[PDB]
Amino acid sequence: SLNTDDIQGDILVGMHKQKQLFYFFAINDPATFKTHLASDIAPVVASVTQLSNVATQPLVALNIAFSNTGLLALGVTDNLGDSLFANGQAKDATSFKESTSSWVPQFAGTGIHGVIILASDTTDLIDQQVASIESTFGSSISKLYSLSASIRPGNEAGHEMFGFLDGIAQPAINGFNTPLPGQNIVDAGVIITGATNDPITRPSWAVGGSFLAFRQLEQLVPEFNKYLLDNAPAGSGSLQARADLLGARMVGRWKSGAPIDLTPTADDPALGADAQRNNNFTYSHAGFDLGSDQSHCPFSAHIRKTRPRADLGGSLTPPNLSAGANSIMRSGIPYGPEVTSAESASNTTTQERGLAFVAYQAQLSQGFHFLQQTWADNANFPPGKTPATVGLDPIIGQNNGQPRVVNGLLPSNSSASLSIPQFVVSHGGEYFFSPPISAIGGRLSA
Amino acid sequence: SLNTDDIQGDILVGMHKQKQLFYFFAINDPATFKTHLASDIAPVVASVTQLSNVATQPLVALNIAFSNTGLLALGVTDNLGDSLFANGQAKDATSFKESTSSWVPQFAGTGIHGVIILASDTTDLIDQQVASIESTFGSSISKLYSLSASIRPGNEAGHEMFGFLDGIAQPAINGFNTPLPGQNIVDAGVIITGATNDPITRPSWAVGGSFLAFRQLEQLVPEFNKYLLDNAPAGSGSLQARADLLGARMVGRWKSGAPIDLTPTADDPALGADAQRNNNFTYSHAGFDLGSDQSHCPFSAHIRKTRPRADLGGSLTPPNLSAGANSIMRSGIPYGPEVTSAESASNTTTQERGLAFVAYQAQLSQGFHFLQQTWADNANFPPGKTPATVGLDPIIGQNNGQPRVVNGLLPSNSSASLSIPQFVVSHGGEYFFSPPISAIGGRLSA
Ligand code: HEM
Ligand code: HEM
Ligand SMILES: *[C@@H]1O[C@H](CO)[C@@H](O[C@@H]2O[C@H](CO)[C@@H](O[C@@H]3O[C@H](CO)[C@@H](O)[C@H](O)[C@@H]3O)[C@H](O)[C@H]2NC(C)=O)[C@H](O)[C@H]1NC(C)=O
Ligand SMILES: *[C@@H]1O[C@H](CO)[C@@H](O[C@@H]2O[C@H](CO)[C@@H](O)[C@H](O)[C@H]2NC(C)=O)[C@H](O)[C@H]1NC(C)=O
Ligand SMILES: *[C@@H]1O[C@H](CO)[C@@H](O)[C@H](O)[C@H]1NC(C)=O
Ligand SMILES: *[C@@H]1O[C@H](CO)[C@@H](O)[C@H](O)[C@H]1NC(C)=O
Ligand SMILES: *[C@@H]1O[C@H](CO)[C@@H](O)[C@H](O)[C@H]1NC(C)=O
Ligand SMILES: *[C@H]1O[C@H](CO)[C@@H](O)[C@H](O)[C@H]1NC(C)=O
Ligand SMILES: [K+]
Ligand SMILES: [K+]
Repeated sequence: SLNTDDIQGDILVGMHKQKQLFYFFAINDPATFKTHLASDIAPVVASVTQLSNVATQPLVALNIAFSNTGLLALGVTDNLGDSLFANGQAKDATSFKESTSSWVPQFAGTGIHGVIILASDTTDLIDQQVASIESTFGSSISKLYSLSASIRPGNEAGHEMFGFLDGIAQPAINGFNTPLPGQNIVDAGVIITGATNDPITRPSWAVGGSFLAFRQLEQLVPEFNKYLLDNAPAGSGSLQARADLLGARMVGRWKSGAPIDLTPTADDPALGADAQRNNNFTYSHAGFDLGSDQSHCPFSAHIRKTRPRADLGGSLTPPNLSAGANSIMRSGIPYGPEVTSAESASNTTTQERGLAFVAYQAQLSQGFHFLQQTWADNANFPPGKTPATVGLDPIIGQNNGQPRVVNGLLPSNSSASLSIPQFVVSHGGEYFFSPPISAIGGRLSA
Repeated sequence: SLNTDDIQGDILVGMHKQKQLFYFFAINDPATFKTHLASDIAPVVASVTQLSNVATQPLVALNIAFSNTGLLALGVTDNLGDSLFANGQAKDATSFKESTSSWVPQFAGTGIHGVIILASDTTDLIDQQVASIESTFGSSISKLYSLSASIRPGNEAGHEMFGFLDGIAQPAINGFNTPLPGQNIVDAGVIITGATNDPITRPSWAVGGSFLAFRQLEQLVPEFNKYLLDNAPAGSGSLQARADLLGARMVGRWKSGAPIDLTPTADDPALGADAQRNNNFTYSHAGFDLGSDQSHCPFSAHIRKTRPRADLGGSLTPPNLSAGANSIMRSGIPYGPEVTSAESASNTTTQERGLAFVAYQAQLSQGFHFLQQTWADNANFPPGKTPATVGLDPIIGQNNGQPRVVNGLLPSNSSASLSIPQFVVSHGGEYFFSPPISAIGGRLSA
């Protein structure tokens, strides 16, 4: 009995649209804002139920979430029970070993009172909806910043900007999702505040909400590509295939989405396209030593860093259920143009492109923030490996701008390290709370 | 005669696409810019020939034009024979009785070196093409400003923001256009620099170009609509019907495109859509006194102010050929979102919409500038009327921000004045030269 009628769509199902806009606003007139929040927004906020039926999917799907300062501006002083949310992402940046100096300037503070997520299959429709929202609210709000995002073109649809199939792996909410082979299975309360086994006491009105960690993460695609080529493990055959292999071993999947744990030496596109198979692994293999074998998947690969499965205990055969509480739901969408001829030929980025990163979780210290700082950025995670130093996550791992020392990537010697420049650059973001839909025309507009 | 392979398509035929972007740039590094102008831009500039064939429409249509300062940045010091162009449009603002205070800051100066016009059926395609251009030119080009424009949706396609069908009336170029009934017929040299009967000496490389007068004109649609309702002449017809009549008498056409001169009391949508009938008039009528009769069409109506036809003498029967030299080719396209419910409910604009106005002419002083100052803004034009005070063009007439005095609009009393707020607000623009295509990889790249 998850009340999915009351849970904003993006949290659990995604927006299921081709285009999205992230519209970051300030509140100038609380009393006026509340009237329109309740009269005009509340009724068109799309729920999990609504979005889960192609029939009830609106022309423009709308979610809305508030920052700590946004809640304060609405006179909402209740403790939501999350100190990271409360203090905002800017004050948290040092945890991830970046400086707000590279952030979108409007992220580098707490001026942003909220974000509106618009999703639609054309940008035209999105723009008409922005117009409609702005004229409705009038002077009661100001736009501080916005970021447009879309599913990438054609064959690359649902792939991110480095070209890897994305959205494969999510936590399955016990009692809501039908678990796929290999998929972790977790209490609703890991993602939904006040949900089953959420140990943190919430204001009653906040029950059915989630915390949104937003991140604007630029990707240097041409530079990535060239680095793969330059450091492709010796072997055969073609240089591109060995570059692809190395790419794969960095992420933990081929670009087709085939997990390398199941197919370590060559891509398998059909496997990648198969929901019944492509997540059905734990990192354990009979009979290799889990603590020492990186021949299937490096200890430092992105996905193994972010969901370590058998690395943290639990069943060696699918499905592993370890570290449930550290699950996140991901609704990230690529942003920016495709790589151009000029950028590709010069192996140099000129146009900002990347990932509009969106993670949902009931406890920020358990989810995005934990994954970034305690796992991905942690040279000694996961524990109990030989060699002991795993190095940083080659995708997202940060060290105050320094190139990242990453181990295990080279199939023929797992002691062989690489020094890897950042290919993902954080321009920061903010922590929001995505209230249940009843709070929008309810408590928050009170 | 007219080498249409060498004439940029928008000048004579328009871009024939749903979306346009006007990309205003500066040149930072002329040597490098030239390189890419020749190798990258010239080859993809869309000619009149290419655009006139349904099956050779480019995926993205590109035209390009330069300001005086842009030409200078390219080491082209030749006299194009146009003093208004040389000065730029900021210095001309006084002529139109408008303050630069309302101008896009980037237009109020001569820092803009040119404009790239992109046209496509989606904005996605334009966005990717912008990225391609910016990556190719690198730091040698800089974006100073841009305006996105679009054909209006559904049944308003081809209508401007006030809701009137547009693009019905253009000069027919002798030898190029087969004239329609009523259409003015002009020498090619009225539009194309150095073409037939262009009296002005041009640099040889400039033969086959045109002057592009760009204007960003905001339209206050809700305000316009309200003004019509509040000022509609008393009558037995419905309120909406009498409002529409007033609107049509302001424009000189009904929204369907029907010219009121031919149908003064009723819309006729069959007429509006028929290119054979919908321009076939002179303003003359047996036996009415051309000098005093405003029952068919007010002397002050927009199209009558901008093509006076028989008001400037010549044939009383179609086609009238007066004032050929004061003709402009029009490539304007609406911009901004559709009117929202909030704005409509309130009768108040909050979202900027209007017309991205593009006029082409071989002499700025005979075309746009002439039409704005000598005709539209002149309370005594057209001449020889009774009463003498025609008033201003209700659509575009300007009086230093003051309400415009407009006479003749009320069928029942041709002496009856209305004091009309601006419905259109100039946010300025610039005068550019669109060169022949040969010049783009020729002289301008040299
Ligand atoms: C631009 C930067 C990023 C890129 C290119 C990237 C790329 C990917 C790719 C290709 C996958 C595998 C596809 C899939 O399983 O659906 C993936 C999975 C994942 N990523 Fe990221 N990612 C990025 C940032 C992040 C961040 C910042 C986090 C959180 C700290 C994160 C957490 C995850 C998680 C949890 C998974 C799924 C792991 C699993 O279920 O096995 N990623 N990422
Ligand atoms: C946003 C402001 C404007 C609006 C809403 C507007 C509206 C219209 C409309 C509805 C028509 C009739 C369509 C047609 O005959 O093709 C028209 C025609 C025309 N307009 Fe405008 N107009 C605007 C600005 C201008 C300006 C600034 C000029 C020049 C100074 C201009 C010159 C013309 C001309 C020459 C015609 C054709 C008249 C004829 O050949 O009989 N317009 N306009
Ligand atoms: C997910 O992956 C697991 C492997 O980790 C798959 O489990 C395995 O499924 C196969 C069926 O193809 C089982 O094979 C069978 O084994 C029995 C004896 O145990 C034998 O008599 C049969 O001839 C057959 O080979 C295998 O036992 C089983 N292993 C485990 C540990 O469960 C599972 O099928 C995968 N799921 C999907 C949807 O692919
Ligand atoms: C354009 O309008 C003119 C009227 O101004 C039409 O000319 C008239 O046509 C009718 C029918 O042939 C004749 O009876 C009149 O004698 C014509 N008048 C003149 C002065 O020629 C002309 O037919 C119209 N053209 C179109 C295509 O409808
Ligand atoms: C980019 O890198 C690849 C491989 O390193 C190479 O083939 C290509 O020539 C490089 N381009 C430039 C401009 O250096
Ligand atoms: C593995 O790489 C390391 C470099 O860190 C090196 O010391 C060692 O010789 C390599 N192992 C083999 C078998 O070559
Ligand atoms: C808008 O104008 C119309 C016509 O004048 C009027 O009936 C209506 O009350 C106005 N709306 C508002 C909100 O003032
Ligand atoms: C209308 O014409 C002018 C408007 O000012 C006025 O002087 C005259 O008296 C009016 N005539 C009628 C019949 O209303
Ligand atoms: K927390
Ligand atoms: K001139």
